[PDB]
Order: sequence, then C-alpha cells, then structure tokens
Amino acid sequence: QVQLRESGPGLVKPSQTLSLTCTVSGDSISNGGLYWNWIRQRPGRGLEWIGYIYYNGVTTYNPSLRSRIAISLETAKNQLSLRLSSVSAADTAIYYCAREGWVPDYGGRNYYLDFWGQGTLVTVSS
Amino acid sequence: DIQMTQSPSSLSASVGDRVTITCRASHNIQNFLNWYQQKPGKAPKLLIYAASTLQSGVPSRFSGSGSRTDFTLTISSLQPEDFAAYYCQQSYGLPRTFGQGTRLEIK
Amino acid sequence: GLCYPGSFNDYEELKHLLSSVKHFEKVKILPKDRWTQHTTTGGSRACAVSGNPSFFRNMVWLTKKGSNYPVAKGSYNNTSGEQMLIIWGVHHPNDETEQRTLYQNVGTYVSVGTSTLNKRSTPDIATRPKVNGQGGRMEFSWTLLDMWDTI
Amino acid sequence: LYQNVGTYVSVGTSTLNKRSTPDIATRPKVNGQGGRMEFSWTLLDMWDTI
Amino acid sequence: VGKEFSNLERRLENLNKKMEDGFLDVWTYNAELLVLMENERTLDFHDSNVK
Ligand SMILES: *[C@@H]1O[C@H](CO)[C@@H](O[C@@H]2O[C@H](CO)[C@@H](O)[C@H](O)[C@H]2NC(C)=O)[C@H](O)[C@H]1NC(C)=O
Repeated sequence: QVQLRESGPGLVKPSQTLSLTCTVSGDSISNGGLYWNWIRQRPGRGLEWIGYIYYNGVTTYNPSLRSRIAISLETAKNQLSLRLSSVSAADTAIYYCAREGWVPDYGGRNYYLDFWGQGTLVTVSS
Repeated sequence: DIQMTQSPSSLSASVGDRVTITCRASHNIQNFLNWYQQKPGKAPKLLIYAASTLQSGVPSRFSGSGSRTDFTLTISSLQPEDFAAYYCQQSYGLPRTFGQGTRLEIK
Repeated sequence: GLCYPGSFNDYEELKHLLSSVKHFEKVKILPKDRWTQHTTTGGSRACAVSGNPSFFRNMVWLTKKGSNYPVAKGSYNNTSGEQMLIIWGVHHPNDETEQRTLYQNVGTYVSVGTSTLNKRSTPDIATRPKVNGQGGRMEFSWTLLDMWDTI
Repeated sequence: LYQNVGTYVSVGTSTLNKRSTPDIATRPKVNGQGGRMEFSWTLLDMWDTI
Repeated sequence: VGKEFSNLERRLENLNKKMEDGFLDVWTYNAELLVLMENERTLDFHDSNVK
C-alpha cells in the first residue's frame, strides 16, 4: 500500500542549492507518528544517512552536514523535502526517502526502514 | 558516533552453499541491528530487523542472530537470485550509521 | 583445575564471559623464547607428568637466570583482528627462602596495564597449609585487551 | 603499642590468603578516640588449619 | 530506573537486566492477557445482558 516517490532538478551546479521532494502515498505523513528519513549513495560508496523529520517539525541531522543541511515537511501535501547548500562534486548521489517503523522492545522502540522510494540521481557538475 | 564494521568485504559462493556475513559495532547497540539487501538498480530492502526478526515476505533461507557488539547474517541454500550487497544498520542512537556493505556473488 | 594451588580472580566473571564465546583462536603473543634474560623451564611436583616436574602449558613461569632477575618486560599490540583474552599471574612463596631461590629480589611487584587496565600486585610471602603438597599459592588475573590496544 | 612501625598482619587457610597493614593517620575522634580498629572474618573448614 | 555497571560487573548487569526484562514480560503478559480475557467477558457480558 505505502509508496514513496521522488523528484528534483537532476542537475545542480557547484555552489548551488540541491533541493529534492519526496511524496508519501498511502501513509498520512502527519498521523502515523513515524519518522521520515533521507539516505544517499555516492558512486562507489555505501549508504549514508542524511537526516530525519518527525511527523511534527522536530528534525535531526547527520552532524557532517550540520553547516549545509535543512529538512522540512508540508503536511498538506504529504511531502518531505531536503535542502543542501554549497553543493559540490561529493554530493553526487542517489538520494532516497524512507519510512521509519518500530518494534516495542526491552530497550525501547527498535527502529527500522521498511518502505523506501525508488530514489533519484542528482549530478553536480559545471 | 557509533561506527559499524562489516566483514567480509566480498563473498563468493555456489548455489546451495551457506555463507555468513558479520557486523561489529564500536559500542553496545543492544539488539538494534537491521540488515538490508541491495540489488543493483534498487533501493535497499529490509531483511532482518531487531537482530533476528525477518521482515514479512523475506525468504526463510535468511536468518541471523547476535548480541551486544556482534551480529551475524546467515544465508543458507543460496540461490542465483541472492545477488546483492548486504548492509549493517545501527538504529541504537540518533545519528544512525551503516557499515560498508558486503558484496555476495552467486555461482 | 589448578594443579599448582592457587586462586583465580574474577573467575566467576570469566566464566560468565565464556557464555558469549563460541570459539577462541589461540595466538602466541609472547613466545617463551623471547625471554632471553630469564629461565622459562621451571615447574613443580604438583603439576608433574610421569614424575617430571612441570607447569601449565599456556604460561611461562619466569624465574632467575644465572644469579639475577632482570626486570621482565613485554607487550602485545592486539593486531590479531579481534578482542583478546589475556591471563597472567603472581607467585606467592610460603617463605622468604623460596622467594630468594626463585627470584633473588624479595621486594618485588608485578605491574600490568592497557588503555583501561591499571594494576600492581605484590607477593604475599607467608606460611599457609599445604595443598597438593605445596605451602605456596599462585594467583591468576585476567583482562580483555581491546582491538589495537597494547598490553 | 608495638615498637615496630612497618608492621603487617598475615592470615590464611587452605582458601584464605590475606595480608593487611595498618593505616596510621589523623582521623576525627569517635567515642573519644582518633584511632580505628578493623575486623575481618573467615570460616575455617573442617580439619583445615588457620 | 536506569543503572550503570562497570565492565567488571557483567554478572550483576546481566542480573539487573534479567530482572527488568523479567518484570516487563510479566507485566506485558498480565496487561495483554487481562485485556484479552476482559474483552472476551465484556462481549459475553453484553450479549448476556441483551438476552
Ligand atoms: C598497533 O597497530 C596499529 C595498526 O598498524 C597502529 O595504528 C595505525 O597508526 C598509523 C600511524 O602510524 C595510522 O595511520 C593508522 O590509521 C593506524 N591504524 C589503526 C587500525 O588504528 C598502532 O599505532 C600500533 N601501535 C602502537 C602501540 O603504537
């Protein structure tokens, strides 16, 4: 039932802002009480977590991007977005959005990513 | 934050063989390890969550177990279809991290 | 168990640790042939095999060589690929006479450490009841040396 | 009280092995005394010698 | 509720954890069992009252 779809500019020039939008379908973004995540893969390299937003505006980020990243959501459209400033060659990657579910456990809620979108490629070049 | 070391970097095994891939955490991640299967061209699929529970729809040939700082992914009866990079995810803290990815080739 | 009368510190704690171990790879860390300044061939009747005095097979009882006991030193950087279990101990003679014929030095100590371990022990030289024919005791201790750490 | 200063007390059995030394130091007075006395105990098993 | 233990207190840490997990299982069991037993009786209660 739950699907995540993504879109964006495709091409970003160096020193510009990268902006991607994920549309959530079949899962109300504001009611589930789940966390929404951004993840990416640079060529060659493995999965890197970017950050997440709660159903409300509480947002956390991967500290390596603390000077460059912002995440937000629009409840009205069931959409998530990612914004990265000062984009460079290192930011070329397949970007993915994902839903974070959980298992109640002995140590507290045990989180995992079940639904992933197809993702999209962003190329940074001159 | 908590770093994840995944090993082997790559595997090669025949159809019908059983293999293992392991995760080692730099800290105690208390049963909060998830395993993912990434086939080329696709977003990673969840196989195992909370160390040993299979995700619905995951073939019974997949299993795993572990405890603080050390977990294992076991894949028995490997089929031609089980070609993927496998990844270690640590859900214990907020700045969630992943291991390097093990590349398993099937013969 | 202990062929040479003794004690093992945090023994119950080690046995607990072993409930999380399925396999050990025994690794030579400090080959006994490196102790060029010490006798590495000692032993006792209590551990004897077929009448020949002997000792524990994975450990080196370091005693005086010639007329002295140079400070014994050694270390290991744990490049084995995983956390390692290291066991060592301290001899406790039942008389000053025994301390002197084994080590020359009497006011001795054993000092061991890692990035997290910091211990210093001294021998207790005293009369005790005989166990397995010996009035002496040997005390064992252990630590886990973490990865890339040095003991 | 003892003449000797660098003293020790050594006690043992087939299972007990302890050595203690005195701690000579200024402490607050309790019951009029600035001194302290430390007690220890062991169970001596049957036919064992302390 | 939370307690910290040193690396030489694994036996005690495990005892503490087992205790807490044990009580969680007992109370989770009691909470779920009570809800299920009561829901069965609640529905029987209502059908009984209409009858
Ligand atoms: C113990 O071995 C490790 C591995 O060779 C040494 O650590 C490396 O030190 C160099 C600098 O000389 C770094 O560039 C490497 O990244 C380090 N590797 C690792 C895995 O940390 C370590 O220095 C050695 N030991 C001691 C006690 O000095």
